[PDB]
Amino acid sequence: AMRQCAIYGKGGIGKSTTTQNLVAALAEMGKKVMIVGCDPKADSTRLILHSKAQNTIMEMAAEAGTVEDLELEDVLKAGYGGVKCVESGGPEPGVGCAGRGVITAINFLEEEGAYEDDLDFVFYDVLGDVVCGGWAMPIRENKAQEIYIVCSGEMMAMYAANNISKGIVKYANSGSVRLGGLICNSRNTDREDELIIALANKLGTQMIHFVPRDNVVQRAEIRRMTVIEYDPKAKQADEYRALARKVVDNKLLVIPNPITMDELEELLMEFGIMEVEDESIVGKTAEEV
Amino acid sequence: AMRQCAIYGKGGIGKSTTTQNLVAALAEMGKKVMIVGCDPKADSTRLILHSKAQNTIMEMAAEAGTVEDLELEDVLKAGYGGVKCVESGGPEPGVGCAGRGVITAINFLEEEGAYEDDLDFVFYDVLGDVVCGGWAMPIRENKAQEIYIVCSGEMMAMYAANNISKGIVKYANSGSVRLGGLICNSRNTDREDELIIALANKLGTQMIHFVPRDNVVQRAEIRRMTVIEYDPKAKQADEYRALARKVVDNKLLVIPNPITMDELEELLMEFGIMEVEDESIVGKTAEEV
Ligand SMILES: Nc1ncnc2c1ncn2[C@@H]1O[C@H](COP(=O)(O)OP(=O)(O)O)[C@@H](O)[C@H]1O
Ligand SMILES: Nc1ncnc2c1ncn2[C@@H]1O[C@H](COP(=O)(O)OP(=O)(O)O)[C@@H](O)[C@H]1O
Ligand code: SF4
Ligand SMILES: [Mg+2]
Ligand SMILES: [Mg+2]
Repeated sequence: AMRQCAIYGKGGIGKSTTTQNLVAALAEMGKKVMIVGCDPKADSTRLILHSKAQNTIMEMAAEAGTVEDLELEDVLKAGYGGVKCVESGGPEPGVGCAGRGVITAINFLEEEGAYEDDLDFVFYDVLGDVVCGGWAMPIRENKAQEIYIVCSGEMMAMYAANNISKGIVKYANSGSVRLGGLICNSRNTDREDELIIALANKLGTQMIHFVPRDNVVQRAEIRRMTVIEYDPKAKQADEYRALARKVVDNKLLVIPNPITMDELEELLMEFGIMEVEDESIVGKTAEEV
Repeated sequence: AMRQCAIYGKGGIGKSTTTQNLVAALAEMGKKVMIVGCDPKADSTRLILHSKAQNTIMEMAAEAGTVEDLELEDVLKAGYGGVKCVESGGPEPGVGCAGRGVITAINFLEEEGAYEDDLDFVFYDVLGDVVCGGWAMPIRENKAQEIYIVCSGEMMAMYAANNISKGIVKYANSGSVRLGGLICNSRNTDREDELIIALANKLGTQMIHFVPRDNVVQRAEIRRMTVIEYDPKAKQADEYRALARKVVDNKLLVIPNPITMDELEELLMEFGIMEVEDESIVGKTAEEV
């Protein structure tokens, strides 16, 4: 039953709100789930807990002396729908790797009955604009079974997406690290979905869902909760549920193959995002061109 | 004469365009400068060179076998105004630290007559949203004399700015790492400058300059050059020159002192960016509230 799924993507796109709401929808349809948080903040777990900031492990690393002294309650709590939030908080900002802190955090959960439960899914909210060895270390482990990239039809959300997929390449042979799909969290740029679908199959995956930009998200988040439990009757709530439907029923999980930057550049030149740069004007001043 | 200055900031704000244009203005007023690039791309050096992508060191690390075999020409070139561009390119995406690659790149320049020249300034274009030990490693060295944070009146450009400053704290005692100023690269949100000035003195520095969002930047960058050499007669060109004026004449260089997230949250609640969240509605459903 238990599948270990990572929610990768550039910082800012929609990871935390998407994942918390997906899981809420998933939990509404009877699935037992755990949410793991890796952002250098407590925001990734928040909406389920209704807490301003959940207590991170890195934060309780010094506030216990030794990490070994902590329990399951003080580090992880289940809020709405019995879905278990836990935050890492890597790093202590300026010295050390973010991801090496993340890794020792799951290793805590690895030597306790956290994973070993009647659980179906575990979700790893984590960034990857730049996917360095540090931020690519649950893929070193086999914590990264199913990888889903939240992105949008914009240069760097997408550049990031291709680079998260460059990291599946490296560890693809040595373990079950797969790319499940692509989530397009809407910017509202016209034929955005289309662009993420072009890029989806350019990479070999599909764009499993297109999440809209509904303002109800904002109304639910000032009550520090998910849209799922704020108004289940909301249109976006069923959009979020729809995602969870495709997640559980997902059978397409491929090892991707990245594209060159020229291939990403021409893709955005096709869809009209990037400019039709004249090579005749490059390197020249305004009084001539 | 030689001051070693870093241009820190969140990914996307304006680092590459700001720095290349600052240096171009600086070089127009007779200063000999070197531009160092650390973004996982060649974009940070581009506009001076007019090249689509400059040849990075990490890229020529395998395309030479041993890093020791490379020269000053194949790794660094001077484009317009004799200002010397060099790109690192860290990392090989998925394994290893970005910043540890950056460090060994400057160490190349450290054992060649790159620094030791008739140079006045060196500029380190580098990110810091999350400032980890890896991305905080020219501050471990004394490559980070003068740190200038490009940001805007928005949650994470600013969150980042405070966190770059949290990293000056750590290495402040053990070397000359200072915070020179704050550059506000305009979003156009109304009283944005004001917000970066509030945050500037909340941190102890000043907001040395307010860079506008002029579309001429776009017209100069399709000719893959700086606005300085595209149209010197442009209004934004003098804005960029103005920055360089304050840079050289800068005397204010402090060790900052970060603020709590509540202090950043209330600052944005004062300036109207963040919401006036009702505590009476938190944790409750729509049919009641
Ligand atoms: N589908 C959406 N519709 C509307 N707003 C959204 C949506 N997804 C995310 N957001 C907005 O983006 C903000 C930040 O999202 P988050 O997921 O926390 O970012 P990040 O990628 O860092 O984890 C949300 O709190 C909200 O302001
Ligand atoms: N002063 C400016 N006026 C207008 N656009 C700007 C300005 N500075 C930066 N930009 C825009 O921001 C884009 C990205 O800037 P860049 O400096 O490359 O970002 P980053 O902080 O990652 O290094 C620029 O190519 C341009 O689209
Ligand atoms: S760049 Fe990556 S590997 Fe290097 S310190 Fe940062 S999180 Fe760790
Ligand atoms: Mg987040
Ligand atoms: Mg850049």
